[PDB]
Amino acid sequence: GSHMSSITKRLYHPKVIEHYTHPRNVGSLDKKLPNVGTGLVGAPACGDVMRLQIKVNDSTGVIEDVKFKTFGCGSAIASSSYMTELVQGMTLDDAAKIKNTEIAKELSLPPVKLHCSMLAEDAIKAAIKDYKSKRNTPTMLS
Amino acid sequence: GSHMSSITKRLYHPKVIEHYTHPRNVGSLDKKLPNVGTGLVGAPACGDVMRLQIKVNDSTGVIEDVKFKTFGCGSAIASSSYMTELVQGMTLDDAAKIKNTEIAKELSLPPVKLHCSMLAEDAIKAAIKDYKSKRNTPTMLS
Amino acid sequence: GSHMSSITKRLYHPKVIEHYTHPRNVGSLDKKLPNVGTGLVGAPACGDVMRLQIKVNDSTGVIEDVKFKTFGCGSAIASSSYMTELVQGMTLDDAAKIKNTEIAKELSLPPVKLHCSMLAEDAIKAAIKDYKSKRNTPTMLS
Amino acid sequence: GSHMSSITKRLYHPKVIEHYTHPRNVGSLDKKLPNVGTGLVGAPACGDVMRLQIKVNDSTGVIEDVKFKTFGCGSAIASSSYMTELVQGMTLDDAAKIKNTEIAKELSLPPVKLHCSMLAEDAIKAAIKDYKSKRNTPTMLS
Amino acid sequence: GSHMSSITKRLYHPKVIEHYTHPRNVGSLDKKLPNVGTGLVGAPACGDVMRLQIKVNDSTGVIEDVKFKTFGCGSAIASSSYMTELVQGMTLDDAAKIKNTEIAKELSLPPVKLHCSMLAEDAIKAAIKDYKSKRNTPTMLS
Amino acid sequence: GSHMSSITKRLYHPKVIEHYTHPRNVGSLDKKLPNVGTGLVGAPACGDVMRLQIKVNDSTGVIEDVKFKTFGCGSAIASSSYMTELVQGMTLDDAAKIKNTEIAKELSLPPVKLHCSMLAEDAIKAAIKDYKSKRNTPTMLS
Amino acid sequence: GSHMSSITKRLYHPKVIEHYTHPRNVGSLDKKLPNVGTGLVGAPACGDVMRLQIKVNDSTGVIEDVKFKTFGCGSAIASSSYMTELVQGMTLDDAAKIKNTEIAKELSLPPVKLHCSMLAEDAIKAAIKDYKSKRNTPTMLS
Amino acid sequence: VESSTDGQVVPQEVLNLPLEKAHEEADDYLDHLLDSLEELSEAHPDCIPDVELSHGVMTLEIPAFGTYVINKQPPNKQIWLASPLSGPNRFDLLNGEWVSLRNGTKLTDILTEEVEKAISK
Amino acid sequence: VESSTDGQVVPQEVLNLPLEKAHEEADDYLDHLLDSLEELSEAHPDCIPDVELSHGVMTLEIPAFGTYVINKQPPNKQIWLASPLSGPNRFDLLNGEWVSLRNGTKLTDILTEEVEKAISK
Amino acid sequence: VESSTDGQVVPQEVLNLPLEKAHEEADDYLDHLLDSLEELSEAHPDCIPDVELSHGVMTLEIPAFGTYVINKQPPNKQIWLASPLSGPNRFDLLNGEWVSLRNGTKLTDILTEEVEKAISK
Amino acid sequence: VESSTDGQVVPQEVLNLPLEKAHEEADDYLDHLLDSLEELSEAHPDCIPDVELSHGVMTLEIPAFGTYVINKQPPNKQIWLASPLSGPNRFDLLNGEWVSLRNGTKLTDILTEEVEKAISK
Amino acid sequence: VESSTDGQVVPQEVLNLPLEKAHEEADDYLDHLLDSLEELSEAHPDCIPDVELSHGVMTLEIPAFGTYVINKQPPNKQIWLASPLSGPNRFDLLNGEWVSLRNGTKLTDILTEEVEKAISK
Amino acid sequence: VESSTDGQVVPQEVLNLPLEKAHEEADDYLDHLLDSLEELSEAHPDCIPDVELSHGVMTLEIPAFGTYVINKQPPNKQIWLASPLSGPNRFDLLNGEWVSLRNGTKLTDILTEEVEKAISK
Amino acid sequence: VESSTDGQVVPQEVLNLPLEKAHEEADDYLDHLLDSLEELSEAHPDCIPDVELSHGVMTLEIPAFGTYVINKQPPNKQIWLASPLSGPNRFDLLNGEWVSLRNGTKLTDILTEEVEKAISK
Amino acid sequence: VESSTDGQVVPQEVLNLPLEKAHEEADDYLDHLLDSLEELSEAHPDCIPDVELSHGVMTLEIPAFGTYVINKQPPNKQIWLASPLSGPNRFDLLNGEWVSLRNGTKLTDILTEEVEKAISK
Repeated sequence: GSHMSSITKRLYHPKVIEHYTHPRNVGSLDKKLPNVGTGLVGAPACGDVMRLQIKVNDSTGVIEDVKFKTFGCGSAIASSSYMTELVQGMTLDDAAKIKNTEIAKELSLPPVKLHCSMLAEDAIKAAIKDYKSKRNTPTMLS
Repeated sequence: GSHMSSITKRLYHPKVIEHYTHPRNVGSLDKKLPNVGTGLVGAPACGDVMRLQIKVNDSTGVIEDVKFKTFGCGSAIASSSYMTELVQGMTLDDAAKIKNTEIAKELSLPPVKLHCSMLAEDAIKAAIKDYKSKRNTPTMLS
Repeated sequence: GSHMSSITKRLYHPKVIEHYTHPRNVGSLDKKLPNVGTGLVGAPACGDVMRLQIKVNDSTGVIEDVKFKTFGCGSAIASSSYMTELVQGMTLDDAAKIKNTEIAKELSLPPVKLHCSMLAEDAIKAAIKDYKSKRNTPTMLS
Repeated sequence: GSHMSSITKRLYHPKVIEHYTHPRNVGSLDKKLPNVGTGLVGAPACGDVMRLQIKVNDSTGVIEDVKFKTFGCGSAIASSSYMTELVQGMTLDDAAKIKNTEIAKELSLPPVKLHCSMLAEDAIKAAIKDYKSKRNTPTMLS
Repeated sequence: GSHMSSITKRLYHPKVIEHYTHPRNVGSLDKKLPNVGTGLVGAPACGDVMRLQIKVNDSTGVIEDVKFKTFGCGSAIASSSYMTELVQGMTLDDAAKIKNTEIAKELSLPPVKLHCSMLAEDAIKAAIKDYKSKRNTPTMLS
Repeated sequence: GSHMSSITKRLYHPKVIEHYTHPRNVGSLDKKLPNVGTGLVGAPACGDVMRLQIKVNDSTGVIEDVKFKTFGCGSAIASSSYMTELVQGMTLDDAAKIKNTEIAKELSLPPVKLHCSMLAEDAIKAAIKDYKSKRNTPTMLS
Repeated sequence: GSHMSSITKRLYHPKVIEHYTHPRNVGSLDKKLPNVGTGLVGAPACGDVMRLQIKVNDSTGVIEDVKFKTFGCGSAIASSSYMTELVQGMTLDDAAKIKNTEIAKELSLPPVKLHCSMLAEDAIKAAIKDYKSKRNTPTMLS
Repeated sequence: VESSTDGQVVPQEVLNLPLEKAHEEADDYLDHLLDSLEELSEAHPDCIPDVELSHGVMTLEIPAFGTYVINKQPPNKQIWLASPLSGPNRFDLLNGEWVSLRNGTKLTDILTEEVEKAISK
Repeated sequence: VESSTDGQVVPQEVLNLPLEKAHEEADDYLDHLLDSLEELSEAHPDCIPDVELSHGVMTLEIPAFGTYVINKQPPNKQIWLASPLSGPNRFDLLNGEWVSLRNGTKLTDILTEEVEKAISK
Repeated sequence: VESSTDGQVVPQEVLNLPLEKAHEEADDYLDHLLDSLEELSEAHPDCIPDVELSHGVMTLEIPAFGTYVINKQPPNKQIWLASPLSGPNRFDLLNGEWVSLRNGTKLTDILTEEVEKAISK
Repeated sequence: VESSTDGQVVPQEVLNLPLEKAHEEADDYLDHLLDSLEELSEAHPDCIPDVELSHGVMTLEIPAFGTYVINKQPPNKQIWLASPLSGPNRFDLLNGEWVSLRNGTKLTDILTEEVEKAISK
Repeated sequence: VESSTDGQVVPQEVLNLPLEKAHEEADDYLDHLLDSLEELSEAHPDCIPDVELSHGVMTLEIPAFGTYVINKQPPNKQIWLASPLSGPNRFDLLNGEWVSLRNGTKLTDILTEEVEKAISK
Repeated sequence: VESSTDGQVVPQEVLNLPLEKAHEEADDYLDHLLDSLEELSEAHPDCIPDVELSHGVMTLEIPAFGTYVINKQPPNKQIWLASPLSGPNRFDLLNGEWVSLRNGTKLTDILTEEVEKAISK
Repeated sequence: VESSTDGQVVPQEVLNLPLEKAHEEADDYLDHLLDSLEELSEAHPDCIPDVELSHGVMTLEIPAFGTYVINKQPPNKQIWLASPLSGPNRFDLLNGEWVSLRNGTKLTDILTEEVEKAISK
Repeated sequence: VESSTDGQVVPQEVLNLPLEKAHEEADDYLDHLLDSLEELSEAHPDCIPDVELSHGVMTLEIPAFGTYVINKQPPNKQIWLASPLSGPNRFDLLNGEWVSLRNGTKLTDILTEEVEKAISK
């Protein structure tokens, strides 16, 4: 991150623009036997399974596109959006970076018990650590 | 804590809306031998009489409704609103989270003394200390 | 507290005055389903019962009256008379504010036996360990 | 704990004997304003429903009996048994000791795995803290 | 400091003797365009008025006589007595020693409230600070 | 200053408006042997002369009217406005706060000593110290 | 420092206004045996030259104007504008002030080496390390 | 009651009996107070401009209302408070809320209700 | 009521409700700790008139009926106490009262009772 | 309650009056927090393997179903905890027993149940 | 003055007589020293930015028209202020507000005046 | 008083003119106020609390009513005292009397009033 | 980067190839952690108006959700981290970036997202 | 990761995907590093007679079939190890799990294999 | 001029003649650096991360790109400065600006540039 700085940044939000870019749940990846992770997580209290499939270049390692789905709770859409903005245009040493902590205090309220609609980073931690296994790089997995 | 989040939230003031929604000076409570307090207080010198009667559920221990009466001072109306917004819809942990200096330094210009223009913290504390003795729990009473 | 102040309170003994006010084993209370305590203790050494039943207002949380009884031991009469001076006209946070060790070394004169003449405070720790349960708040009981 | 002491302890538990003492889930209670708690919990992802209803002597502050139901999971049967065993013949404060991580990590096995196959504690914390709310004391609850 | 010497200074209270010497409300003062203050207190619920008029010599600067009145509660008589004992025989600097706290711990019985007979400090600080504006020396005023 | 809060001080100050509202070249004062001061300060070559006169009530001691004039520099009109806000509503002690350095380096801009356009504080320090000799209170003047 | 006070001064581009003031690549200077520096630096990445030439008074030692040429990158032009804001209207101790690390991390995202666009301050460091010598004082250089 | 999740408990199994709030953990109840203020003090240009938040000190910044600096008293006890008009207070944890040893009040919303009263006047 | 002053409230005809007992809280129940060592005793016809105040160690002197010794515990917990007939204790405030936090028996009103029961035995 | 009585009850007037729990004031809580870890600790053909006792530390040991390791908090406050699934806790005594700053839980009898729940599976 | 009362200056017979104001008195000069000092710090696109209290070090920041950062005096006294236009300034309250221990000027509203005298010019 | 000639003065030509009380400051303050509180002391049935001077700092007994334990403020200032209702103050001299720095009130003979109004009510 | 090359002495042929940011020197990472985190964390009427700067701690300060405080472990190991949302994290580096040792995860530009998700919710 | 979730990452739409073995940190070393240094110590007449940990340290105490003592090294390094047949290592965690920085080995399962290879022979 | 005179050199007859003044030298002006960036701070729409004063020692930084922490060199010299793009270096006064001991550069007016060039790009 770097100060450009946009002063109209706050008024808008990247998440809508990111959603707009791909019609519809389409991404970009390279094809070889080492292949992209496929990731989902289900919270029964959220009532939906959030599907975060990374589509990653295999010759630069850079995540070109990672798409999300969300259903049920309307509070988990925002969480999944911010788990695709952050890791796009980043490597897998900057997408193995991401923490659950990011979205684990944004629907706060008191997060005495971790809300289900903050489990949208587990969707992509079942994709990028299911990437490390299928890409043939696990150790950061463990 | 709390969020909405909206930039127009503070444009309006919550207190007038809250007072307006409820119609008028009637709450919900359970009926049993332990019973809800009453919160009479009066100052004939400064002319302000109030009455913060809590109406509290006795089977959940959650303040459902509490309303104020404000006579005399016209600038004490909106200082009796913090003893009918934090308390309403919240627990008996939120019964005591107020001060008399919370609402008596604002008109001020802090002097040596204070002012008895608003006595709304005292009013609900004549009712939650009458609901620690009628409720039958004197642990935090004194 | 409130005092004259003069040492005339030490010229006459307070216990006599206390005994005089409402003899014997009669008080004032609020009649409701969570009922006032019953305070008893017994020693088979001198075959005596000390009865310190508290009769408590159940809407202000103040002990209106507690009247002692003492049998056998003639030096235990004075021992049970200061478990009635303090707790009357005061809260239930001031009812439990006294230890048995308060009265169990006042005839000391370090001996080998503390006798069954100083068991009085265990008769009002049988009254508040019966009242706080009935009152329905054993928070300060245990 | 308590120095009973069993030096002949192997792999048996008297928890089963305790549960039977009175057929589930009925026990004994006093009748007045502190009406006993009813506690339920369910898992939609493990299928286990556990119903823990304490039955308490209101005038002594001591839980006479509590028994459990267990459906779904067979490993949640053991979890409920300890919670019920511990708190009989004991004070409400002695039933506020228990932690959900008493039964949560004592199932299986690394901190990585956690299941909904043990929610027994939650159900008795919807019965001992739903009791406190009806008992008109919130000072042991919070 | 104080010498007689006897211990009968507490046997008979100072206040009676002070009142007896030069009653009331008359005093002694010099005449010039700078002129003595007049102090009052109010409240009709309590009913209190404490008319503290200093009469101050302008050739020594010493308060020769400051006499009190009391209306309302009979406990404000005593309060204003020691506000007419410490301030006499001294200048305006050392007649501003007085703290409300002097007389506000003596009708206590500590409360979180304050009485209308804990105002005798303010009674004579409506006279000596009305003689730091009319004496044209606001140095000691603030 | 005070809480309002006013963040609309944007090229606006109500000080000029306040001077306009009250007269100029007299104010409020009481006729008695203590009498109001008069202030002057001037630089002949620069041609700037500011006549700040306090007209002070001699029975409350509070400056209710503070006159200002400015001649010569037009950047000194602004300087005089700060000797016509703070001083009002206060006694001499709370109107002797200001320093020459308060306004002097707020004129400009380059290091250490500035110009001589401002003289505003000096003008009213020839007026309040000529009301500490005519008011008859030496101690403040030194 | 800087006082106007306007904080919307840098909301709009400074550089445009600065460029607008002196049309076009003509500055003001004096000439004697000391004579103005000449300063260029290549950048064949852009395929062009950034030529920063100070035009300096030789009787006051104040940089009257500094005149610059920039081609190629549109961000290179705005890296040669802050080496012409600060230095103008100030001495040669403000021409020795400037750092080459000032403009070399503004585009970035702090790098470890200057980019082609960044090298603007290298052309004014080819203008002060040639002017100092010609001016006959290499003292400030080192 | 400690877990790592909310959900897979009470899925409408019981819903007619609610339950009083949990308090996990000790220093999480210093985050709840923070949270309330940002849409009860800011996101508007009217009135109150800032509430400073410092490192190892939590402050409340209101112009004339007064400021509250949360202090610590000498090691033996933790957290000290001094109000601009209420006098000295001290706070010790109960079940994980910070509870005053005065009237049993909690500063979770004492220093949140002054903040939105700033907006009013 | 954390102001600890609240004049022109309840002139006593609009009360008829429980009245809160003072909280200051740093020294409020050090005026309830003793309440008969300036209101009673000292040069009275009965025994034990001695009183001592250090700089925060103040107790009634009643050796026969047993004295308490106010001490401070090593940094981690505040205050240390010693009782002859029940061993050492650890004390902290609860609402302003000076009490062990393991029980509800204060030493606050114990020393009030024992000075005027020293007349009897 | 620091009654310090060694009986002098049971003639059946106080044996029809409930007696809950009388405070330690420091001793009892430590006990029973190790009296199932000194009665099922080891030395049986089946039971938990071992609990190692330590000086100035106290633990429960179970092979992998986790435990609560008791520690101390730096001077200002006392007690510190770490566990495999309960995370960090601290504790204060304020309900007559060791009160968790998570939700008020007391660990005196939790360890007792975990020992024989590690005998279950 | 140590009136320390809630109201009871308002019955209107002493509301027309003079009495002390703004002396409550140990935190008063951090409420009238910050009265509108930090009020103009944000929530305008004009005015003046960033003027704020740090960890309890109150400062004055203005673009280039002066500086005041509170300082301490050399040992045997505390609290010092400095002006580049009059050098050494010594401070400590004397009978109320801040009063120089150098002479008798007060910085109580000097800081506030200069925030908005940097908007005038 | 730096004249130090009290006795050789006042024979009716300066005894009809006002003369201020002597100040040393410290010796005089100890001579006067400490034994003005001892004149009240024991040998009467009108009760007393006694006078104390624990480490050369006045620590006058105020057991039943109020807390006015006088202490010294840490280096760079003298005297730390705290009123139980109007808050703390710092005491320094101004004319040989001890006059507060935050409100300009003394305590020179107020303590004498306190003791003998604690037995009037 | 060790090379100290981020060329223009290249036609950017080298650049096309995957190349990842690396911080050199040891002051560089400060302007990549607080460059990204503080960028929307000061003055606007949309929320969040100020950040504090301190000695020995340099983190984001947002009073919208609480904060993370970077601590330091006693000499034997450098840096520490703790959160009441994920326990005592513990801290060092491994790529010249801030690398928490919980799982090797960075937090260089993660907390950036919680400044612009303070607007969203 | 940095988690705070262990529940609702298991209903079998993410546990049909590999659910990785996490290592972290103050929640996975306390008993999962002590999973055989007390498991096969006691509660049986068979096995190996002992492996026991120290008080405030952990040690492997297999009778003469090697040993491990966790050691420390002077400040600049935290924690150290030694192995009989290869000299001293150095031990530090970096991903939660302890890892030698001398060659890369984790002693998580070194002290598990050896324990039951000593039952074998 | 080193007599601190810059008045009476300004009526124009010597103001035209070259004179240079900007010297602080330290004690004694901070308007040329600390709060030269206060104008360029935050109130207005442009994003700036910090200018805010710390604990009373100037440690001026721009956490965006220009971290140049103002520090003191260890005793025997004064002033130390950091740089993100060229590492730390020692610095000392030469004319009351903080001057590079490498060859002389002054960050006095440079950091002023960087703040308003960090919103331009």
